[PDB]
Amino acid sequence: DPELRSWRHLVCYLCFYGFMAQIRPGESFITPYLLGPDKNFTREQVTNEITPVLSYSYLAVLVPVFLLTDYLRYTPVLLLQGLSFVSVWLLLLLGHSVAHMQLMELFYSVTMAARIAYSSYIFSLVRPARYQRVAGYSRAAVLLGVFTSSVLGQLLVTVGRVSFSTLNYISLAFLTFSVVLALFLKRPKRSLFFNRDDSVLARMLRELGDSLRRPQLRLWSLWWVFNSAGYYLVVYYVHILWNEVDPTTNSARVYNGAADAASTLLGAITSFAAGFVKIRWARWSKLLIAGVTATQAGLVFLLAHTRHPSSIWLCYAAFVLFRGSYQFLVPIATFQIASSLSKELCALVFGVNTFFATIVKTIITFIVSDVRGLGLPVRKQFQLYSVYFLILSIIYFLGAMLDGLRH
Ligand SMILES: Nc1nc(=O)c2c(CCc3ccc(C(=O)N[C@@H](CCC(=O)O)C(=O)O)cc3)c[nH]c2[nH]1
Repeated sequence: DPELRSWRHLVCYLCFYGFMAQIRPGESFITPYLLGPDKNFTREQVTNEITPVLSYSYLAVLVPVFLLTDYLRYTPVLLLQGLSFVSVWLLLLLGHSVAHMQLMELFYSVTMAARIAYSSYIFSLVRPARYQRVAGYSRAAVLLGVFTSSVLGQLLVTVGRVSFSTLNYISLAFLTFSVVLALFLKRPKRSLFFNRDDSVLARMLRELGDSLRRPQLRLWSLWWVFNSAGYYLVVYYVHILWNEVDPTTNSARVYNGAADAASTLLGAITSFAAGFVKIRWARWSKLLIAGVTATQAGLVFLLAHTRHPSSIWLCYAAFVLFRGSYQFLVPIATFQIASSLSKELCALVFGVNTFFATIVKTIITFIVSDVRGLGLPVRKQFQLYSVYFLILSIIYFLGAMLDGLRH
C-alpha cells in the first residue's frame, strides 16, 4: 500500500502540472514556421502533404490511446502526451523533409488523443465527494495554461522580438519540464474500465441501447460527429490561410498567438455562458445548433473570401468568433448527451462520438485536402468547408421546422 499524498500538496500539483502541460509557446506558430524561411516546404506541401496526416494519424492513434488510458491507469499516457510533445518540437527543430513532418503529425495526433488522459485522470485519482472542486480548479488551470501559452508565445514573438526557431527552443524547454512533472504524478490503482476490481460490458450495452433512443442524445451526437469534424478542419488549416492573407517576412507581425489566446478567452466565456442555457434551451435545441452553424458557415466564408493583407485582423476575428461559436455548444452537447448516462457510458459515447467525428474528418481531409484526393489549396478548400456548415445548418434548421410544425 503506497503512502497517501497530502491533499493540499496534490491539488496544487494537479493544477501546476495541468498548467505547465499546456505551455507550448510555439504551438500557434507551427504553420508560420513551416511555411517560413526556415523549413523549405512549399505552400502546397504543408496544406496537402503534411496537414492531412494530422487527421489520418488521429484516426489511427485515437482508439489505441483511448484504451491505453484506462489500461495503464492514466499516468503513462500523460507521459506519452508529454513525450510526444517533445517529439513534435524535436521534429520541428531538426526535421527537414516532408516525411519528417508527417512523422510530426503522427506525434501531434498522439497528443490530441491523449488530451482526455488528464480530465479522466483526476476522475480516477480523486474521490467523488471531492472531485467537483478539483475538476473546477484543474479545468481553470488547463484553461489558464492554454491562454498564457499563446500569450507568452505572442509576447516573445512580438514584444521580445525572438524568431520562430528560438521560440521552438523556448517551447522545448517548457515541454521537457512537462515530462519531468508528469513523472511525479500519483498513478491511480483502479481505473474506470480495465483496472477496476469488478459485467461492465453487460451493464453498458444494456444501458446504451435504452439511452440511444433519446432525442437529445441522438441530436447532439449528430452534432458532435459532423459539426465538430468541420470545426477541426478549420482549426487545422486556418493558420495556412493566415499565411496567405498576410505573408509578412517579420515574425513580429504574425499575431497567431494573439488569436489563439483571444479564442481561448472568448471560448472560456461562451463555455461559462453555456452553463446557464444548457438545461433551459433544451427545447430549442435544433434551432440553437442551426443558428450557430449558420454563423460558423459565415465565418469560414469570411475567412475564405478575404484576400487583402490589411484585412488579416478580420481573419483573426472571424476565427476567434468561430472558436467561440463552437465552444458555446460543447458544454450544451456535453450535458445533453451525458445527462442520464453512467460515467462508464459517458466515456464510451464521447469516445465514440470523437471516433465517428474523426472518420468524418478523415473522409473530408482525404477527398478535399489530400494531394491524392483533390489537392485543393487552403483558400479553395475553405470554400468547401463554408458550404459544409451551410449544408449542416440547413439540415438542423429543416429539422427544427419538420419537428417544429408537429404541434
Ligand atoms: N502544419 C501544421 N499546422 C498546425 O497547425 C499543426 C498542429 C496544431 C493542430 C491542432 C491545434 C489545435 C487543436 C485543438 O483541438 N484545439 C483545442 C484546444 C486549443 C486551445 O485551447 O487553444 C480546441 O478545442 O480548440 C487540434 C489540432 C499540429 N501540427 C501541425 N502542423
